[PDB]
Amino acid sequence: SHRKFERPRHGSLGFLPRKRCKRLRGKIRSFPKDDKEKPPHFTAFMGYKAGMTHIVREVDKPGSKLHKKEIVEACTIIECAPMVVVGIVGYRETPKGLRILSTVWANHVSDEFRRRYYKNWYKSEKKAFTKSLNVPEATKNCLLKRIEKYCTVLRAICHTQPSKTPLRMKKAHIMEVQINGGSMKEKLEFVKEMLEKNLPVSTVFNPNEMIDVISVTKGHGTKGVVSRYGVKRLPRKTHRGLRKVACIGAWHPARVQFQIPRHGQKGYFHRTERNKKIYRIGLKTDKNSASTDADITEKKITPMGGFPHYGVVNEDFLLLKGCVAGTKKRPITLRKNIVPQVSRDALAQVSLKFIDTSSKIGHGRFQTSEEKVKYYGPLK
Amino acid sequence: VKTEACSFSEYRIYPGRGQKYIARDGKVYFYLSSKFASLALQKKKAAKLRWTQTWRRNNKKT
Amino acid sequence: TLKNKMRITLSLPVGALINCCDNSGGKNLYIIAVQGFGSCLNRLPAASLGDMVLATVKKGKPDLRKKVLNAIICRQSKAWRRHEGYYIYFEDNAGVIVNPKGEMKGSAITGPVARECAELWPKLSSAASAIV
RNA sequence: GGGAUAACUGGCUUGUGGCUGCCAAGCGCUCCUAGCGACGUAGCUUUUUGAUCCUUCGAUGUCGGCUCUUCCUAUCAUUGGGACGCAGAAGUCUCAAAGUGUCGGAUUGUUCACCCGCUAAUAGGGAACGUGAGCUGGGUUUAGACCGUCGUGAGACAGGUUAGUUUUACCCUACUGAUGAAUUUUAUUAUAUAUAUACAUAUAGUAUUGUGACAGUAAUCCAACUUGGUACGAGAGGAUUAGUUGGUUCAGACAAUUGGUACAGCAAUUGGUUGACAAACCAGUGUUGCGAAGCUAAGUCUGUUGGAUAAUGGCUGAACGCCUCUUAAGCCAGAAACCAUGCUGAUUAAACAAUACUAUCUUUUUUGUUUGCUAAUGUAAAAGAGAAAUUAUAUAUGUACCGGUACAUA
RNA sequence: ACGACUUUUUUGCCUCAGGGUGCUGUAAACAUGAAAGUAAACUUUACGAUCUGUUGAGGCUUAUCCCUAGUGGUAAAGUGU
Repeated sequence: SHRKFERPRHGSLGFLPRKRCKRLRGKIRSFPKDDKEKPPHFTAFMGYKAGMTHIVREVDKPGSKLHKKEIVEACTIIECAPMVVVGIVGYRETPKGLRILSTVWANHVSDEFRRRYYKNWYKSEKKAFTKSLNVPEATKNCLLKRIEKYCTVLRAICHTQPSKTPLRMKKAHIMEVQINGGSMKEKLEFVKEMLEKNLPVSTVFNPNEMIDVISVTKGHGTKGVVSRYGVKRLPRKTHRGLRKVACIGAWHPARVQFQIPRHGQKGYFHRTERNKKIYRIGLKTDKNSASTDADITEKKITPMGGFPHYGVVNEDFLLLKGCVAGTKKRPITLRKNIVPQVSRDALAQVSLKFIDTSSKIGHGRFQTSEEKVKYYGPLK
Repeated sequence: VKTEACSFSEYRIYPGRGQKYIARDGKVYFYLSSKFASLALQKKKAAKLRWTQTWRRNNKKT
Repeated sequence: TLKNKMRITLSLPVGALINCCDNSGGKNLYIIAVQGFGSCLNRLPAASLGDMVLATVKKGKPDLRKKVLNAIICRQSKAWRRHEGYYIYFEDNAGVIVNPKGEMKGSAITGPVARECAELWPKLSSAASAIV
């Protein structure tokens, strides 16, 4: 007979099987669609998660109960060292999907890139890449011409510079970024012109932009069904434990139906977050990157005592509204929105009012060490 | 920019940090941190805890 | 007249007993259901400052007893996040009894009253001795 | 000893129950059918109860609750429609619909029931009457006991009431997660500068980037206000629709803030103990207060738009001079439905591409393949294995002028 | 869980230390200081919970906190192709 009362099932089916991700680095499943009229441009950008802070923002939004006042909001910080482009890829459409036609490389690639195509850089003789890199410019042009003639999508091979970060690893993160824009010729022109130079975030995004964020979730190992799926606990009296589901299916059909949740891996899952607004795009050179019109104090984004487990941001950075998947020290992939966004949110202009730089190790009392020293006075 | 000021501590409160307690009388108390909040709740007089700024002011130790 | 409350943390699940705090002659109010509460498998109905409850009077004048009666919550001690950036809590939980469209039964609300409730009920706001 | 034979499922049938029809005497102010519908009559269903006794008595663990999942539709709500005894509003009947949802309690062992309250609605069902190597054991169905009636008695009771052990997974499969080699009777969407070429290409080893078949799939409903005290209405009342601002329920994350958490750490202190001071220890964590970091919710963020349609409304239009949504041919707009898009997996494809670097290696000729080993053979297809226009089907194709025209051609 | 994965192997990394950041709440030590009083000298000497001064001190702070070309370190060389 039917169950006595009805509830939604615990947990979405839509992410099963809940196994570990293949790779630490994220992957774009799909890019924005290529609207012809727009100029050639990058669609994605690679970054590292540094931590969260809070921000204070004044709200325009009319007819809201909140309305005029400033509000306090959580926000994430993603350090973005400028990407270096190293290769050009041309794909062509077949009934059996996209197949790569050829790839053309730059005339140099740095050691941080090179390290990724090895496991054991110290032990190796470091003989990778050198002879292909040599081959003369006519050859490159011939392949480019072949790409130019037939290919339907062009993507650029970009990489992170992890030495411009405080992170432990020196094997760079390589990732492909699709180019959307004009004619194949223009697309090719833009990548060729870009090629061996370095690409900062300001070239890819704009203030007030809405962005999609792709990241691998925080790991927990194997976790119990209650934790992993949200199942309500059984009563105390229960003989063989309580923290476990009380049925795993009917007698017929005579197998465990998959839909019932069981114990297992939790976290280290791939996840695509949509529609997060960028509140500010920092500039490395500026001393006043975390300053505001309201504050007028000289200070950097890096909070007092440094970010927990990430320390000191030193390059350019994105201050992103709210939260985004995965841990401290994790790579984050930024992606452009699939369709240009037409919401009342997407038009809006965020004049942020204050950025906290107090501690996130214990409960911060000051915005800088200079403030702290001033507050106490002479000490031993 | 401006900062509120604490009641139990004399510390300055940057926005988005501490908590607010309204007493039955209608008196609002702003505490910078949880520790200050518990100390107040248990009804310690601030001028008797040596670390806290209030003692320093009282004991001519400024 | 508006009812766009804005999220304020759940507190006061059903069977809660709160102070009455007015000149009705009720001394306490026992909340038995909350208006507009969801349908859900095993979650207790529960309130917050902006919510309209249905309660009974255990202790108080006799004619206030036994009848189901509408009330509005005025004070709560479960902490909530006000969007300005700090956590509020009152010393003790309190509501006031009302006519079904929210008209206050007595004449004066003795405690202080959260502004979050005041904005949501003009006819109640008036008779509040202070708004916080 | 017995399934030769009851109490349990399943099976047949469906009297009984439930559900749907058909008729039209009437009811419905007048009016068969807006809504009904007797007298009658035909079915369906197996959620009821029977009838039955095929299966199990060298044991299918016998009610209910809890938890959990999936299926169904005979739709309760939500979406889209049509009809009305429909002015609006409220609503009734009805069609596509199973996407999404379907609650808090009081009382009872309860299925059932009855209230009370919320609600958007508190729909109906199935899965061995779903769910006892998941639990629970209140009920019924052991031994003790009580009271009544019944029995001369021992004792009986589809009467009540009370105390009454709930065993085993480490097997196989399944399922959830974790690894992981092997993969030539095998593959293949090209290669080469308007022309070539499968009778061909493909060593291998690491590694990176992807490809993405195929499989999975998720968001949901409400309030408030503006539209409007308008339309409509005799007044009373009183909208759809957009739009704006919020919230619910779920999902997916996350910890800046807040809260929770302590065998990081400091401090306090009771009893004992090292002669005291100091340092400490011990009381299975001595006991307290605060308590970073990390987890964590009751805290924070985030949750698309096309294609093709159903119901249905239409259009052109014969059959049938007229008419006709097509109950012909030809068409169109149109739903929480369907499929994409999107998102997750993809040793689910014993799948695959590009690229970097590398290990005597490549070609031709000759002879051979009649201590476990240290020369060495297999064919699902050789006997001329011959054949690149392309488009129709109640006409095609060239060529010439400018899909039309002309002329050839099968 | 183990595997696995993520890393690094001398412009690194581990290691301490210094600095940063917090967390705790003002150490021991000394005073011909204060202190309810008390007792005993021919005004000075005894005992004294506790308190004040030197003292926002002392202690702790990566083991899964931050910074430092600051200190000292950095072996085995196996095995498969």
